[PDB]
Amino acid sequence: EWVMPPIFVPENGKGPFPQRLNQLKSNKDRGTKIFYSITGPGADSPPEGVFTIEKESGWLLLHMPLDREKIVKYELYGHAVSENGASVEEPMNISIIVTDQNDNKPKFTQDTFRGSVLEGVMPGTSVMQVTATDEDDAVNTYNGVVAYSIHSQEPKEPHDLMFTIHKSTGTISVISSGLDREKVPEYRLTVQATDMDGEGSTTTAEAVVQILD
Amino acid sequence: EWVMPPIFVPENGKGPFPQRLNQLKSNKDRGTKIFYSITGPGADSPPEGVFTIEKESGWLLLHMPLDREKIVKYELYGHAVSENGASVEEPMNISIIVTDQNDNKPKFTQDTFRGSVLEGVMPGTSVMQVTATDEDDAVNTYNGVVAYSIHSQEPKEPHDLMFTIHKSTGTISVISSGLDREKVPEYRLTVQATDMDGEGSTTTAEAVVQILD
Ligand SMILES: [Ca+2]
Ligand SMILES: [Ca+2]
Ligand SMILES: [Ca+2]
Ligand SMILES: [Ca+2]
Ligand SMILES: [Ca+2]
Ligand SMILES: [Ca+2]
Ligand SMILES: [Ca+2]
Ligand SMILES: [Cu+2]
Ligand SMILES: [Cu+2]
Ligand SMILES: [Cu+2]
Ligand SMILES: [Cu+2]
Repeated sequence: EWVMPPIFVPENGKGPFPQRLNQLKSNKDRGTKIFYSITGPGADSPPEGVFTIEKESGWLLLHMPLDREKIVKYELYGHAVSENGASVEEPMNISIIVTDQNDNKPKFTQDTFRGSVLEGVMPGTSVMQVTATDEDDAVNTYNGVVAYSIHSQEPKEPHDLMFTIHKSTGTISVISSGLDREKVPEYRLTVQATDMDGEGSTTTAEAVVQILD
Repeated sequence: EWVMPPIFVPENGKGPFPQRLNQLKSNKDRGTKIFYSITGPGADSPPEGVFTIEKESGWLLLHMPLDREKIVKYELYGHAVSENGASVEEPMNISIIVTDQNDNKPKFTQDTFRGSVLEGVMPGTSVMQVTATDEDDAVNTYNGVVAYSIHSQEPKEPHDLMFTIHKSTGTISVISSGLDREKVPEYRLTVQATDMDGEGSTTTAEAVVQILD
């Protein structure tokens, strides 16, 4: 059986609407006047109205720019029915997949994270864990893949490189010895999350580490 | 059977190329890797290469801007063959119709027409017939429908309106009496053929009428 191929539609389309995606046809046009229709989430089910089909021509229509972050793929079904009201074709699967654009910056779950670590802890230890999320595609592209780093550390005593972060998980570790509560009680780190695995747009949040002698 | 609908492609399309018209798919993709091809005048037959198809994806491609005046309609067939070398679908007819643009001016059969009429002829008689052709569509549009007229007459003696031309057939007639061989031997008319039934682009040729005793 010949089947309609899935339809790839890049999100945030600028062209005019409605947009013609594809066109259905039943070879039983020769014998009788045929009428086309579509059903499924996106047509007659919520979100209703996004996809429609011209009853007599069979043109699949898109009325709104799509947002991949909202719905990545729609699973609709096209129908063909003679004047009799009875279907003359088995429903056809119309898969409409939305391609991703990097239109979302990373966002930290919280503006500020609080953690704590002890005095004589050996380098390579865990302190706390911060997390940021990017709603873009993180499977086929890097538009959604988040990378972690540290922008600055205050104060810069005894050293400027007192902590570190795993680029993928975002858990902060003690990199250098010399932690002392009597000297410095709190460490204000400004952590950074950037998409494109470090090559794209960036956002920042605060991570407070109190020391425990 | 769900079949691919005809494909309308306006002639003289700008880029980019190749252009994706439609895409084929056999649901036997589920079982085996399928390979696609197309045959017929326009693909493998003259004019060869105009339409081709990506073997693994099944994208129908157009490689050159089309000219309707050359070929109005292509009748191709798409094939699906499994990796094993066996056809998995009955060939499907991919009909590609080219819609017309008004890109052809009328052309007179001759750069100059020679005709003759007698001196004492009564108004309303026929003299000669000029003809121009438009290679554009004259059935669905008026891009090819030609209308005739007279731009000038030299000399303009005894009168400026000595002749006339039927707007449809293009046969020149004497509208006014007063033809004299002793006074004026030749009449250099510059006749005009314009498409759009008189409202479009125009071209002109000359029609020389010698008068006879
Ligand atoms: Ca989006
Ligand atoms: Ca996106
Ligand atoms: Ca992103
Ligand atoms: Ca042409
Ligand atoms: Ca034309
Ligand atoms: Ca024309
Ligand atoms: Ca005489
Ligand atoms: Cu609309
Ligand atoms: Cu700064
Ligand atoms: Cu090409
Ligand atoms: Cu002139």
